[PDB]
Amino acid sequence: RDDRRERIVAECNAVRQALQDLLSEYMG
Amino acid sequence: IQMPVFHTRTIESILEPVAQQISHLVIMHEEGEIPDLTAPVSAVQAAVSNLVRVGKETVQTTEDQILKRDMPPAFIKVENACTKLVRAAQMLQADPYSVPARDYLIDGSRGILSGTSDLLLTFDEAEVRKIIRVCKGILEYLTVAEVVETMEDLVTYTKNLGPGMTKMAKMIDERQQELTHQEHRVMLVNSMNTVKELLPVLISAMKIFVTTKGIEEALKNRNFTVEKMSAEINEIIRVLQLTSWD
Repeated sequence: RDDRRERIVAECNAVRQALQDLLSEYMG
Repeated sequence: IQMPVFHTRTIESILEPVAQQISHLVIMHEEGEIPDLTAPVSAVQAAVSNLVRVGKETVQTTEDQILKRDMPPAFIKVENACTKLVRAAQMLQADPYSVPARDYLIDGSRGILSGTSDLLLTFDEAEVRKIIRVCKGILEYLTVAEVVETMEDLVTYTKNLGPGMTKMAKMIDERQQELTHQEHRVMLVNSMNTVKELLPVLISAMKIFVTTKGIEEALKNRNFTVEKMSAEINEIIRVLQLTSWD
């Protein structure tokens, strides 16, 4: 419906995912 | 001093796990005490690059001039954050015991969080402005109800006001379900319920006024209904803009 919103939310989630992976690798 | 609750459930779902993991990292730093972080940092750079790209496309193709002004500094913030993450990884290859590298991993993480938050909020404020413009459209069209003198005017009026109301109700209902503040959800729902229950009252009131033209009673009942609906809509406009210092 609101594809502009969906695209932004998806990109931010991808940023969340990569950051969490980074921090998890460091923290073990 | 405590970090505020995120503004909507969407933003909360995206950022809360990040905010928590960082807090954990900070606690580790202040308390106790390592693979090559070059690849996962590159993955973050890639993700941030894609986000900024989509953000720029959103900026260039939007008609919200405020959104054009407020969003781009979020791009700078997250890109700057990535820089610290790159430096941290480089430092750690040289020295796994590097303290500045640890401070960089924390600052860079917080920078990404703070910047992603800014970008999400600034877009959320734009989404709200669309709802408000619709609400103010209703207000403007409620004032022209005092112009309806003939039955055919009334038919034309209702056909124009009707879909405007239905759209507004759908937006407010979708918006209230996103709020992380319960009192705001209640005020929105209560106000919208009152507006919807006054709509048939308003239509019937001016139907009587048109046909009767005991016009004095019908005249004032119409006006009082308008100003009451307007009062409720204005209340909605305020709650929509609430970030509580109010």
